[PDB]
Amino acid sequence: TLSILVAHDLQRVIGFENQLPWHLPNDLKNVKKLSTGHTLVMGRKTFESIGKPLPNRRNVVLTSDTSFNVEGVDVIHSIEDIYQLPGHVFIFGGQTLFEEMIDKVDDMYITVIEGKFRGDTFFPPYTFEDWEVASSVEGKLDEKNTIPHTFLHLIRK
Ligand SMILES: NC(=O)c1ccc[n+]([C@@H]2O[C@H](COP(=O)([O-])OP(=O)(O)OC[C@H]3O[C@@H](n4cnc5c(N)ncnc54)[C@H](OP(=O)(O)O)[C@@H]3O)[C@@H](O)[C@H]2O)c1
Ligand SMILES: CCc1nc(N)nc(N)c1C#CCc1cc(-c2ccc(C(=O)O)cc2)ccc1OC
Repeated sequence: TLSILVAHDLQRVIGFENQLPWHLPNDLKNVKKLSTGHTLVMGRKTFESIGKPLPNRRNVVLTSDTSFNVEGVDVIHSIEDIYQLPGHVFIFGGQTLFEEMIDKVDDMYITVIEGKFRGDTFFPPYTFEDWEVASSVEGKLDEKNTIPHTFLHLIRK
């Protein structure tokens, strides 16, 4: 299975100055639940913004840099390389990779952040006419999670 995994706001913002614009532990927990034991594929800028591979899953970084060789990270140099990765593969970001892969993936796990943030990077436009809502779950608001958010699982029609 090839999936997108993304959190975006009401205007599809996903980032600002190499960081996530919001702070939502519930979503981090969901990312961990979905991707532990599987594979994350991310562009070079997303990886660098994270800074280190995420524990307990395969980390794959897409880059043109032939010198890239980070411990605990597998490197690929082409989009076509993604299709040779075994198991459940999640396209993890950022804008460039989402743009390159949204027409190719089987399904999408999208956390919709119900707010409008300042952003400089965006998820590409998509239409529910192309995507079935397999599930939609409202996130719980509390002390640590204070922006409304909804977990979607969308499957390509
Ligand atoms: N909210 C979310 O769910 C979410 C998730 C992830 C990231 N983000 C945000 O997204 C932003 C970063 O996105 P971005 O678009 O700037 O960067 P990016 O997609 O993370 O990285 C782009 C880089 O990936 C490499 N790359 C992409 N396509 C390639 C290809 N076909 N062949 C070889 N290399 C390729 C290139 O690396 P080289 O230049 O080294 O060749 C390119 O410069 C950040 O703000 C981050 O916070 C948000
Ligand atoms: C966790 C945010 C997020 N949610 C969803 N649903 N899909 C995504 N693709 C990303 C993402 C991303 C990139 C990113 C992840 C993280 C991050 C932080 C913590 C954990 C974790 O606790 O496991 C995982 C990723 C940090 C910074 C960062 O870019 C700045």
